[PDB]
Amino acid sequence: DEVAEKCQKLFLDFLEEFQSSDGEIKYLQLAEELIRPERNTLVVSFVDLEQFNQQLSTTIQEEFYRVYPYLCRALKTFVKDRKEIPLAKDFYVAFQDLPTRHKIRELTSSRIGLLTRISGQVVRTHPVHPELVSGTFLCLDCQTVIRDVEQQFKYTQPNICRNPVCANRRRFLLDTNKSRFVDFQKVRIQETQAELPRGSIPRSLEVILRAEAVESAQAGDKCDFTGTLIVVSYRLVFLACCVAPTNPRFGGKELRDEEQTAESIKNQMTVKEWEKVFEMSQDKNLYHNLCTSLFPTIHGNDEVKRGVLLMLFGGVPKTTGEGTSLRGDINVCIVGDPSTAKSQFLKHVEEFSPRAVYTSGKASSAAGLTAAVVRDEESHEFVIEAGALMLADNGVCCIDEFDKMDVRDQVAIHEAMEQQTISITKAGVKATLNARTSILAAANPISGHYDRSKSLKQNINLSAPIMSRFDLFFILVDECNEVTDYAIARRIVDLHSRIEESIDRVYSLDDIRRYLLFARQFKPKISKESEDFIVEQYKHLRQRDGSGVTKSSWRI
Amino acid sequence: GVDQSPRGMKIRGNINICLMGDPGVAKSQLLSYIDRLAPRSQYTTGRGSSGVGLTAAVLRDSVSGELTLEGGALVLADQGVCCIDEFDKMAEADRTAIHEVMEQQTISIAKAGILTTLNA
Amino acid sequence: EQRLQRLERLPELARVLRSVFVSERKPALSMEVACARMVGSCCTIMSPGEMEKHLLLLSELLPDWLSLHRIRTDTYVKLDKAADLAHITARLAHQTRAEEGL
Amino acid sequence: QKGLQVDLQSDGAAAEDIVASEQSLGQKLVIWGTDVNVAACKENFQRFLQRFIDPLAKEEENVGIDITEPLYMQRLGEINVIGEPFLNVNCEHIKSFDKNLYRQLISYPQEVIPTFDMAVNEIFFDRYPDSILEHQIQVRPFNALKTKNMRNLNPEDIDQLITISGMVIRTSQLIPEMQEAFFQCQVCAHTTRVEMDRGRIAEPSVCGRCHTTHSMALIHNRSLFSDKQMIKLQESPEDMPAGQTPHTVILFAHNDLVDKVQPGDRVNVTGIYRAVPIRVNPRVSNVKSVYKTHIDVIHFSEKRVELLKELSRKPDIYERLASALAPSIYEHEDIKKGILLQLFGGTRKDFSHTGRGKFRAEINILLCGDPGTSKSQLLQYVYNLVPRGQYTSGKGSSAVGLTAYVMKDPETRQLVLQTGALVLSDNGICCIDEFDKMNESTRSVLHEVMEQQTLSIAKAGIICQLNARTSVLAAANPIESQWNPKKTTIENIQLPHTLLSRFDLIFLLLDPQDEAYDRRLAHHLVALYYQSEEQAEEELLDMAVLKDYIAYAHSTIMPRLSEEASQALIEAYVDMRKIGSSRGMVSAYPRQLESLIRLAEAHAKVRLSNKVEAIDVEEAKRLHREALKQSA
Repeated sequence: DEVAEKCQKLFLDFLEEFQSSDGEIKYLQLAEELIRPERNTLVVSFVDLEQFNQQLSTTIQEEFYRVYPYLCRALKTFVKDRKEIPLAKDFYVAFQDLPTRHKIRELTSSRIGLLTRISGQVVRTHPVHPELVSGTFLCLDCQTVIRDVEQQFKYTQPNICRNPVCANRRRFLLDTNKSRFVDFQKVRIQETQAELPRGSIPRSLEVILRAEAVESAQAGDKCDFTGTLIVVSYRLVFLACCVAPTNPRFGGKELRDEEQTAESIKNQMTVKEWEKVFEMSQDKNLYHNLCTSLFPTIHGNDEVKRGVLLMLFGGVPKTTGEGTSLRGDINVCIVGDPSTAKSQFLKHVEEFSPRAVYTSGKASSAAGLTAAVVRDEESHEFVIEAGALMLADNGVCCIDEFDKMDVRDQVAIHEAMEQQTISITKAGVKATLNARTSILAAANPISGHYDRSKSLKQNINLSAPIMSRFDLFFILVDECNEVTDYAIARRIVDLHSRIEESIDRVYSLDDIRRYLLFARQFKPKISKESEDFIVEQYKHLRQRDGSGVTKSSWRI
Repeated sequence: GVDQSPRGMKIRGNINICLMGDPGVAKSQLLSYIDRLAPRSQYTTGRGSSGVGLTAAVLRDSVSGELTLEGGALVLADQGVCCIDEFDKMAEADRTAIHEVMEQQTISIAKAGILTTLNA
Repeated sequence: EQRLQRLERLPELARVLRSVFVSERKPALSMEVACARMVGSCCTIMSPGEMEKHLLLLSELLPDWLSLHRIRTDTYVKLDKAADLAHITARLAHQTRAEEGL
Repeated sequence: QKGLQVDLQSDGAAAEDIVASEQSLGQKLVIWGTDVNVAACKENFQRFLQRFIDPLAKEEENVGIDITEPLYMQRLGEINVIGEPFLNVNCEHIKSFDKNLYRQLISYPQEVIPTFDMAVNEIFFDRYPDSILEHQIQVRPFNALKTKNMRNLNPEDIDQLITISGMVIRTSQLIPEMQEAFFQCQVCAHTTRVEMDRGRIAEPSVCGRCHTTHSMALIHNRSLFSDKQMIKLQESPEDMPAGQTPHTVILFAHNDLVDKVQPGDRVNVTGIYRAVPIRVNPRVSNVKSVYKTHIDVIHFSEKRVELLKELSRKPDIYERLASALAPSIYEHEDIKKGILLQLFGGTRKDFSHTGRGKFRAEINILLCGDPGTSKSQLLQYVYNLVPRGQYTSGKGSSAVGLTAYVMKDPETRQLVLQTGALVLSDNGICCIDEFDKMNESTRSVLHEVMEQQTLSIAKAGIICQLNARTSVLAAANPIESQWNPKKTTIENIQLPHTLLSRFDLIFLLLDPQDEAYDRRLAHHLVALYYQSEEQAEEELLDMAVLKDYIAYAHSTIMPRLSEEASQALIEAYVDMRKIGSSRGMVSAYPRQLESLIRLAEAHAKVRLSNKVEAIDVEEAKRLHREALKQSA
């Protein structure tokens, strides 16, 4: 058709007319790498193509499956003018940088041929498998070799041979050294728990990438694949191209993976995120004003508001001398409430921080949240399935009611608060991963309330090896005075009578999430006047631990 | 007694009687006579078969694709005499279903799926 | 002060809102269904409570680029997607300079 | 279906005499197989779009459409602006215009509905011929005047418009159905649209310019597909018979109708009851003797509200309605007094701006006594009257089987979820007995259903968090089914402290040994034992008013707290804390404070008043005061 040919001649001039930063084109440096036959990078920016033409780029994303062979012959002709290339290796369009994102639940029947982008995250990982693209068959009737055999989505066989007398209406023969294959991966994606406000219908979608899109594809990648949905009996498969592991949903573009200077980050961030974190960081009550502005329904108890804010940040995963990362995250848990008022502490964090889960005691068995293993039904092979602790990486997992549970589940999670890693080798299948997820436990008393007659170790079910690996341990303060119920009752009246009017925060929730990425930028150091202050405070808690003679209650 | 169901609700009915005795004091004479006396009364005892085949027998019918639940002594003895010996020997699950089929005589079946009420 | 950050997104949302109405293939739409359709399409990490604010402080300044009205259910939003961005950017830049010059 | 038209004239003869005038030789053309002619049905529908005036149309619902002017004449400028070319036409408007056209649409909607799609296009081109959309304007008739069931499906209603309302349990995935075929030649470039109507597969062997057999390969990546969503639906619980399980009919949805009806709602399904022979082998054309019954989905009065408002001003409505739930027991009115306020609950409020979105205002009543003495009528009477009631067994059902569990399913190749009983009765009332001897594993899963209102089940690699909430009642029983004065009420109840604290009120069936107690109880059941039905409908109101009294205040009157009536909740909370004597210094949790607010919202809802005064606040603490003296 003449419509597809018009979209290729004008696209060839885009790589020479539209400049980049200076008077050079970003595709000029990419042409020097394509000469070496092991790397085929063809990144095309969509936000820059609309500046030169808009009506031309409309038919590209609307009908992409038909212009698929036209993009391979146009880019190969343009690079031929730069430098002569051999005629024995093809390429692949790597169209990325799409500002428009589509939801998995937003799909109909005409989604094929649309060059869009799908979000989500991948859980299951499959090995590479080749694919017959450019092959060569041989007729077993007249002994003639037929070259240039392209396989689309079915078994494309030559119905008419070279001899116009008879043909082979059965099978052929796969060539050996005259057949080019392209390997791919048949990964299994999964809907993210931070984008499902209503309805709980989990499903997946077939995603197939290209040859150079391997390596960076392991169990625990929250990337968003980009490509075009292809329809197969009759199934669905999303043909991807490149990957880009970023933050869940939207968010920033830098956390604990890429490090740069301070002059290159200012050119990418907005101007509204500069003076907001500049004049407010010089105050003296910055650590206290962020406690009331986030929990307006909680009156009093300043010991639980200053620990939840530090839970998101905390320590950093350092590296020892031999190259082994130890700890680097704070853990806390409360006890002294029969699930009557501590439930709101886990709900405010689940809605705020998207990297958080929520489960009860009986809802989590032995595995499920760590790493589940089960033989596949359509492959018959022992695979490894990620849990809830692997999806909430660099975050915090919530868990309530620590009583209605057995003992086999606590043993399988002992390597989470001390090593922050998962090492499960079951059935000769190695699956050693890592996750920096803090455990936000919530212990519950035996008889519901704290008994004053019994000891402090007889009201809880936690033993010594469990509390030794755990970090901070708080207990809810219980006061039986006439002023406690008189002050908490006034906050309940103002909340149920004045709907959406009792909140009097000084900083909205839009700026709280912005200050989460600035903490992971400039890593603080240790002053030379603090080594003498830490060695003199540990000896105080050493004598505070041994109240009797040697041991007592909490071991420090 | 009276079986009219007035004021929306349903009053009680059907005479009830219990008897304690060692199975061997000519109890078969008091059971075989009443079995042939009533027109709708089958000879069912506490033993001789399994306890899940006389009050809760499930039949997996794969020819139609349904799930039914029958008994053997309280599903076919409508307006008759229910003959059963050794009232205190079965499990607790067999004695729980008697709480509703004895007062107002309404069979209540609710095992996640089967939602019906048999009249017997 | 609640719309200062919204004025900074005017040169940014001009390119995002232009592509989300072309890839969807649907010509006209409404704002009631927009609370669950384009709420996750536009790259905005801000809370959805202020999503219905940029649809009023932008169309009233340029009635020709976007014309719509209000009713009660399924509105009639018609966006002129057949215009080149070489001249649309110059139209929205007239009111932008007036905000920073107060 | 594309059927041809056969003329009904004398075969072999052109015209037997009859000059000039047309006698018995007019427009006798009609479709072979249907008494509906395209040349006659189109003319009868064009006047329906121009000469139809509905003065009884409202203004709050038909905004933008004039009432005095024809309604369909103003809809010409509405289809080209909404985007989708689908006009919504109600079947009730057709009967009020022409009675002949109304009977032909329901009797055979296979050729009358496609006929209406061509009549609207002719009128639309005569008003706005420049405004174009995707394909063409289609008519989706809905809201019929028939209400039948799956058992009353007569054999004469085949291929007719049948509207049966029900409840959708769960839905299937997405099954693409290839409609028009698409092919591409291996030599030249030529497209061919092969209509695969009536489920037929055929491909042309002759190309455009090549003219070579076996040279046109098939490509199924550029054609138009359609999702086949298998939707199941059974008989509605409001009109289902008692004594048998309802029948489930399979529903189909294509085009834009896919993913429109969410599972778990009550939407009136308007479709065509068709029947297709089941194909056993897709290769050889085989016909099964048993067909598949499928239905292709297409899409209060003022004489009773005024009577409910007059009873709200009467100060005796709260006492008459409380005594209607006691058809046998004369006394013991305080036990069933709190059950009447359970159906109302209160208006649910939202506080997502402060980090606390979900919030339940339902009341959970706790009972205790002998299961059979006075609790035999309070467990089966709130099931037949209330349509939103689901009865289930405690020991007869499993712990995970009652809610939403995970079960294998090799048919869909996906671990799908299954429903239960309490997960379907949302915004209603659940029925469940045996709480004293229930399973140990069942008591643990109830710590977040009626407490957190979010069933979070993350096990076996299944991440699913259900948001089902329903007020659940319980009926406990002591260790000896009798109150023991030698021991306190704490030791009698075997439930832990964390379980009994989640309930609001608490009662206990007491049987005093007083001689004068039988003079007011035994003399009442005997008086109504010999009397038949000559006094039930004379001294007691009917049950038709109670069902209509709660279906009006749950979506019209939203009460809220004020500044004066809310100050009494603080003083009453401090007095009920330093109880002592029985247990000690307890009740220091926001549980009883939250349940006390729910009692005030339920009392003001029965009075039909959004403003809560200090009168209803004094009545909320009175019910809680009687619960303390009952268990002590």
